[PDB]
Amino acid sequence: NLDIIGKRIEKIKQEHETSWHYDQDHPYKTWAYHGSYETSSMVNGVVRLLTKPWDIIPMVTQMAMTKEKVDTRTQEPKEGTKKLMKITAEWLWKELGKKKTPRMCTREEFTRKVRSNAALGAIKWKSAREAVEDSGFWELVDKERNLHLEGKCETCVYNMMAIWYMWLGARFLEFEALGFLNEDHWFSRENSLSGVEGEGLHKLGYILRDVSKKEGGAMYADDTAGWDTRITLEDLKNEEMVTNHMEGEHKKLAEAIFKLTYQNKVVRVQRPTTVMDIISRRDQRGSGQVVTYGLNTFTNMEAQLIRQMEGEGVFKSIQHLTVTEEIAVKNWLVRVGRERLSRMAISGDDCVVKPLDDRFASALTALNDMGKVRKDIQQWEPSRGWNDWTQVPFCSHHFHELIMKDGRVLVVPCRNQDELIGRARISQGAGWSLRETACLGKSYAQMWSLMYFHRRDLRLAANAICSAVPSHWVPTSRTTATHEWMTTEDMLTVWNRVWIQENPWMEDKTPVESWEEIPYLGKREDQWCGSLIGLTSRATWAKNIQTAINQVRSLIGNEEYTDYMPSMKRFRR
Ligand SMILES: Cc1nn(C)c(C)c1NS(=O)(=O)c1cccc(F)c1
Ligand SMILES: [Cl-]
Ligand SMILES: [Zn+2]
Ligand SMILES: [Zn+2]
Repeated sequence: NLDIIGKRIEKIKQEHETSWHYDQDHPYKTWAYHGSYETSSMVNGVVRLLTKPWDIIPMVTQMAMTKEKVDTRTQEPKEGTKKLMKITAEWLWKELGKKKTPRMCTREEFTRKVRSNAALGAIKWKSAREAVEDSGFWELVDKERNLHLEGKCETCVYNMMAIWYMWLGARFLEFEALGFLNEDHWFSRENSLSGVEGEGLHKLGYILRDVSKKEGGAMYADDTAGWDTRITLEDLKNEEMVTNHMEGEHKKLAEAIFKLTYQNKVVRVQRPTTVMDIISRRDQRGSGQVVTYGLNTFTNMEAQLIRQMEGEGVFKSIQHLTVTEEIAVKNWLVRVGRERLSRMAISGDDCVVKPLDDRFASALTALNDMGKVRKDIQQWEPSRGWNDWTQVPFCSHHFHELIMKDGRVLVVPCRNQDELIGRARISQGAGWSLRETACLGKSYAQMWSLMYFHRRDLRLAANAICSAVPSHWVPTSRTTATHEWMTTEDMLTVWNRVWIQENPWMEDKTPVESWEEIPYLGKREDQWCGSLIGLTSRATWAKNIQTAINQVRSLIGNEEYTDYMPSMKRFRR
């Protein structure tokens, strides 16, 4: 306890020795308190000017305007549960490890990742680049590094905002020890069977249709209420077992990340009463986002195999596993474990499961005792399943089967169109030039052309934005699945590569010659999913689109533009 976290606290105490007090009106119950000390979404004008009909749709316009789950506790699982998790976790790290080798990630790999801008959850230096291009940073890194090899920590402290930011250094040390899980694709579908890491939104619907082809019961897609808060100290121990597969320095650096920063956290939170609270806890998820995704995927795979074992009668009670049950659990994993992984699609806390039969629906004792309580259903009410893979929610989408005029089959991603338009009208951060705002609009437009071409309004609005932004300007994002739309290559060429040439579910490789060969949803179904077709507002927008394109061209100025509208039958004379 205080031996592991004391140093980090001690060091914070001294930097604010002027202001340190044990505040007695501290609002924490489950978070151990230690002391205190004194300390918006912007609109994208390019996308909004080209989506006028949505200016009067509150579900779009309200998206641009504007704890009691973190400060909760999770009971210790029973002995039977703890044994089921330990056996399953041991088995799963071995399967994931059969064709992969754990290894340290490099300064070079980190330096490259920071010099191409990604989600790093980081807070003497300004930007990430400067610190990476400074030897002093690496000496600070080196000091903590040697502290970790010595089994101690001084500067690895979380800052809450839920996202848990760290100083780049602590983030580097995290990356060095555990970055291999993402960098070497441990959660790819090929390696994990249930995972979808690196798949891409143009593959997820085909993956759910392949799960639907298995014999068995309904498709279950239960969401957990606040997954990150429900990660138990036991879950963190089972995750730590990945270190059993490591050696040398790597093994020691990884054991220190798990022991010192995951299983024993130190956090700073702003309270308006404005003070800084220094709190600690031993449970809950609070890594960096990328490691969080891989370990969430691992623990979710483990939890869903145990729920499958429960439905199949492999064990009778979570109170205690008998000696023979243990062997039966091990024998089930060796005999059918890989087949049962193949019946799932798991993306962090998000799952779809097609079990052997519907006994799964009421197999709730292990799931509830592991702390993975289902959202929006009563604790002991059986899960409701989906009879049709096209209705299943996954990764905030559903999926349509769409038949091309030439007979070939596309499985396409979809979500309510108000959500798509409302997100594309939002930027994050300050100091955006008009060029940078235009290039972010172009990134949304090209994503729409590639993923949501089947939605009449989005194909039209994507064509308009690409016509309104200079043809050679490069799409950008400030935080960056696989992003095939992030390119200045011709979008028809990219569509053909993604949906025909490289699509393993498409046997006929005949290229598509124009956008008019690429189908839409049915008119009614397109309207079900939030299309504004059949509204006078939408008809006037579509008719007068060249006027809207010309307004934006006039703002940006005298640049080289292409007209993409004649790619659509209605503007093609
Ligand atoms: C020109 C038009 N104006 N109106 C009022 C309607 C029904 C149409 N036809 S439509 O093909 O655009 C269409 C739109 C929405 C749903 C649907 F099933 C069909
Ligand atoms: Cl259904
Ligand atoms: Zn540390
Ligand atoms: Zn849809």
